[PDB]
Amino acid sequence: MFNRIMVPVDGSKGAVKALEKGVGLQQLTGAELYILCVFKHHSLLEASLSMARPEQLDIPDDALKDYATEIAVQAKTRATELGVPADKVRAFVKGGRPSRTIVRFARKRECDLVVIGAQGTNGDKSLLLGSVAQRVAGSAHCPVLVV
Amino acid sequence: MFNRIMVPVDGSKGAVKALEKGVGLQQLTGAELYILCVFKHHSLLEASLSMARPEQLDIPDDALKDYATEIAVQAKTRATELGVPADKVRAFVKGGRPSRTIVRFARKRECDLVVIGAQGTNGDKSLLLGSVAQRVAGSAHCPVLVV
Ligand SMILES: Nc1ncnc2c1ncn2[C@@H]1O[C@H](COP(=O)(O)OP(=O)(O)OP(=O)(O)O)[C@@H](O)[C@H]1O
Ligand SMILES: Nc1ncnc2c1ncn2[C@@H]1O[C@H](COP(=O)(O)OP(=O)(O)OP(=O)(O)O)[C@@H](O)[C@H]1O
Ligand SMILES: [Mg+2]
Ligand SMILES: [Mg+2]
Repeated sequence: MFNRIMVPVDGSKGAVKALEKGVGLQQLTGAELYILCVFKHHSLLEASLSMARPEQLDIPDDALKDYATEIAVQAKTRATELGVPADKVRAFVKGGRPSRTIVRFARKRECDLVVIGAQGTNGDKSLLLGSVAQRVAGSAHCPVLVV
Repeated sequence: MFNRIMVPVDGSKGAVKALEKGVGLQQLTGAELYILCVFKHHSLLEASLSMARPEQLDIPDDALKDYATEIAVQAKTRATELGVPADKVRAFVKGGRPSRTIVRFARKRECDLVVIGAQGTNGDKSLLLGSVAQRVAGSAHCPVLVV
């Protein structure tokens, strides 16, 4: 019933648990699995700042992209090791606002399911939905499996 | 991968779409399907009030329960229409706070999936995640498919 399953991943343990359920559903349906990691742009952060960040807090401009890439590749590799055929899994890295970017990606690529962690890099003992999960679950055009 | 799927229903169009996806997954897995409609009982509706509700709005608990029962029974009927074996689908009606009652029921009954509408009786064109959906997705012990 699901032909193209999207798993947004952020390098968190919550996202890995989401990926694992995505893999289970992939095996049940034979769907394509699309993995996406969104990274924040330098501009989007400092655009909404009153004063500039000190140059002591500087990072390479492509360092966030490289990190997102490693995360997406970890996820792809894990998915294939867990039994998803390599030709069914595709990994992507996109710059931008996570919730916005995830929902746009899901619509553009005609994904019929998004599988997302309940919590992410800011996870805790709380049973509150992470901000990205909350926004994606609300705004996605397709069903959203919160894991 | 899902042996016991729960669909909380509230009589909304959003809940109907949730049921339809729950049935789809039931047919794929041969899972048991547990349908639950929660009614807010009289003490709960009157719990945090600065003034009593007027007579015409004071609907007694037996009538609130009867409405929930009708909804749950219709959902079971509709599930069977769409392919689910009668013996695999059970309807439940419970009094209490919906979010908390749904989460507790999933845990007690050992459900491994909850399928819930993104929106409910207050649903509209907007992309706001429903309050019950938000709370269930955050607090459920198992994955929550928000449709
Ligand atoms: N940048 C991102 N790229 C891809 N997926 C993401 C990204 N951020 C979050 N997610 C997805 O959303 C899930 C929930 O993460 P979310 O960011 O909502 O929670 P959190 O970080 O713990 O809380 P908050 O961000 O509100 O402090 C993650 O497990 C992941 O699946
Ligand atoms: N009393 C209930 N019993 C069982 N399931 C419910 C109940 N209320 C809501 N649900 C489930 O939650 C889904 C989302 O409904 P929710 O009440 O969260 O949104 P809403 O009514 O549109 O918005 P809000 O109530 O936040 O203004 C419904 O489609 C249904 O599956
Ligand atoms: Mg986060
Ligand atoms: Mg509601």
